[PDB]
Amino acid sequence: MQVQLQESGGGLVQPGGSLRLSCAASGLAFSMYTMGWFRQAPGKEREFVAMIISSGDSTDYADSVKGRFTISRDNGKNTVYLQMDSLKPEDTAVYYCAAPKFRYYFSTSPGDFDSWGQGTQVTVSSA
Amino acid sequence: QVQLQESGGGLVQPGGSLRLSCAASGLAFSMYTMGWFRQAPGKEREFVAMIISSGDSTDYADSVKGRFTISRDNGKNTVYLQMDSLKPEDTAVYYCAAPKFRYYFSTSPGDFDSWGQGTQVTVSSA
Amino acid sequence: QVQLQESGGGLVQPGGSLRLSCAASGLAFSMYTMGWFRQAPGKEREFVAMIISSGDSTDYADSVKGRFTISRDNGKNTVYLQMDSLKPEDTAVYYCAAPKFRYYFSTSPGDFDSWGQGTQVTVSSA
Amino acid sequence: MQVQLQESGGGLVQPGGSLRLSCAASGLAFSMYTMGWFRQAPGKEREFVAMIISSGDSTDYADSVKGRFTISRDNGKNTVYLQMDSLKPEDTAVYYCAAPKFRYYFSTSPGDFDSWGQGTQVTVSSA
Amino acid sequence: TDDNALAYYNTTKGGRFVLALLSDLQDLKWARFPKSDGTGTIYTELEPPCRFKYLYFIKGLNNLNRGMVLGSLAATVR
Amino acid sequence: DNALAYYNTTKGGRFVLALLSDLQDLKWARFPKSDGTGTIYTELEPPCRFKYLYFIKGLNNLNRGMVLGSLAAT
Repeated sequence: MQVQLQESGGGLVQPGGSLRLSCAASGLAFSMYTMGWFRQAPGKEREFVAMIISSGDSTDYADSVKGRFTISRDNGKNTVYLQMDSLKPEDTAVYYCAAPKFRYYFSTSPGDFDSWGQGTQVTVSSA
Repeated sequence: QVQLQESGGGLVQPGGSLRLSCAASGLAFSMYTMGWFRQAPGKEREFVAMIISSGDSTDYADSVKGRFTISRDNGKNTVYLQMDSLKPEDTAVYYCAAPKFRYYFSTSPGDFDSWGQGTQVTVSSA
Repeated sequence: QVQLQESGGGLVQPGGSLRLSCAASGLAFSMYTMGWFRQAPGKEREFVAMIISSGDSTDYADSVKGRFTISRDNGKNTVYLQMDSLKPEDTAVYYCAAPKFRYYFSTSPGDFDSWGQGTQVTVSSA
Repeated sequence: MQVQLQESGGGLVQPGGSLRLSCAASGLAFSMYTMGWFRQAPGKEREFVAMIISSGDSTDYADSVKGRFTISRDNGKNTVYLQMDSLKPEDTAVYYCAAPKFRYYFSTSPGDFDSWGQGTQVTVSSA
Repeated sequence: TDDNALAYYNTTKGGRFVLALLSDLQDLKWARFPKSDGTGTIYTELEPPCRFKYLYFIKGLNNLNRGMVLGSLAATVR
Repeated sequence: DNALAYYNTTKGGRFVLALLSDLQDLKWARFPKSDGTGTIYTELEPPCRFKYLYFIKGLNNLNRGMVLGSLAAT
C-alpha cells in the first residue's frame, strides 16, 4: 500500500508571527519511522528543516530554525507537526513533510526520499 | 481533517476473492470501531462489517457471514476486508466508515460523515 | 385504633377448602399471639386456632386438628387460616382475634375487644 | 389482598398550632414501600407533601412544608405519620396518605397511585 | 449484591441491562427521575453503594415503571 | 465515555449502563434503533466478577437517545 501525506497549516502571515504545519501520513507503520520537514524557497534548493525520532522524544533542527521551530508528532493519529514561531521573511518557502523509505532512519538529503506530498505554502511578508 | 483512502477493488469472477484496504488519516484510530459499507447501483448503502477498536471482535451482515473477514492494523491505521466466495450480488461500491466518536458504531449510513471515495467491486463473468 | 379486615370466606362443598385472611392494622403485630374464633348460628364464639408471635408454633381446637392450618406473615401483618376437608359443621362466621397485650392468648371470647367484622363460611351442598 | 389505608389526626386548629396525621396501612409488605403524603386544598390540584424511604431513615419534602412538617413511620405497626408544626392557612386541605403500586419506589404524581384512603381534613383558621 | 433489570437483552444468555448511578458522595438513598410528561418525579430507592468513586444500583425498577424511567432519561439527554 | 445521561445534582453525577450475562468473553453490545433505521454498537469494558458485568463505553451525545429508545422498545 502506498504512503500518502496530507500537509496543511500554511498561509500568509506577518514577520514575527507564527504558524503551525500539520501532516497526516496514510499507509505506513508510522510509529517506527523518523519523520521530518523540508522546505524549498523560491529559486533555492530544498533543505532540511527538522526531524523527530519514531518515539517522539528526541529531535533535531537545521541551525537556521533552532530556537524558533518545534517539531512534534502524534503516534496515534499518525500526524507530524511543525510549530513555527518568530517567523522571518527568509522562512518563506513551500514546506514538505517527509517520510523516509525505511524504518528508524532519516536522511537530510531530499534526493533520498520518494514519498513527497504536495506541500503547503508559507509566506512571511508585510501584507 | 479525517481522510479515508480505500483500495483493493476490481473485477473478479464469481467464487474469487479480493482484499480491500483503507488507510485512515487524521484520527486516533485505535479508539474507533471501524467498519465497511457497500452500495450497489441505485440501492442505498448497507452495512457490511464492523470491528471494534482493539481488533479482536467483529460483526457482519448476514449476507456476508462466513465469507467476508474484517481486520485491522492499529499500527498503520488501516482496516481490511477480505472477501471470499464472491457472488454477483456482491457487486457494489465499497466504503470504509469511521464514526464521529470513539468506541461505537452504527449500521445507519446516515450516522456517518467520514466517507471515503469508495472502491468498485465487480463480480461477473468477464 | 386497631383494625382487623378479614376475607377469604364463601360457600363451598363438603370436602373443599378455603383460605381466610386477616390483615391487621395499627398494632406491633409481630409481638402478638394471634388466632381465630368462629360463631355458628346462635351458638357462642369458640376458639379455632392460635399462633404465637414468631409464627412457628400453633394450637388448634380438637374439632379442626389435622384439617386446619394457621399461619402468619409478620411482614404484611396478616394471619391466615387454611381450611381443608370442610364439613357442614364448619359453617359459621369466622373472626380474627388480637389480644389486648403481647405474647399471650386466651380461648375466651370474653377476653377480647379487637374483633373484626368477620367473614361468612358456608359449607353445604349448593 | 387489597391494600387499605386508614387516615386520622386531622381537625380544626388555629394558625401556628400543630397537628399529627396518622395512617395505618393494611394488606401490604409495608417495610418495602416508600410511603408519603399528598394534600388537596379546595379548588387546587392534589400535590405532593412528603415521602419516607422503606427503611425510615431518609426523607423528602415539598418546599412549601420544609422545616415545618416531619414524616416518620413505624415498620412494626405499618403506620406512617405526619407531624405538622407552625401551621398556616394555606395548609388547609384534605390530606391523603399514599402507598405506591410497587416496592422501593415513589412518584410525586398523584395519577400514579390507585390505593387512596378517604383522607383526613385539616383546617387552619381563626375559629 | 445484585438488583433488577432495566431492560432484557435478547442476545446473551440470561442477559439484562442494569442501570446504576455514579456520584462523588457515598450517602445517597434515592435517585430522581423527572417524568417525561412533566407530571412529577419518580423516586427509586438505591442499594448500598460501592466504592471504586461511589456507584449505586437501583432497586425500584419494575417490569413496568421501567418505561417511565427509560422515558425520563430520554428527556434528560435532550 | 460511560455516561447514559448526566445527573444534575452534585459532584458531576452520571447514570451508567451495564450489561450482565453469564459470559465474560463479551466485547460489544447491540442496540437496535426503535425506528428500524439500523443498530448501534458500543464496546464494553473489562468485566467485573461478583455472573459477569460489563460497563458500556461509546456513549455520546449522538447515540444516547437512540440507545434509550432501543431499551424502551424492550
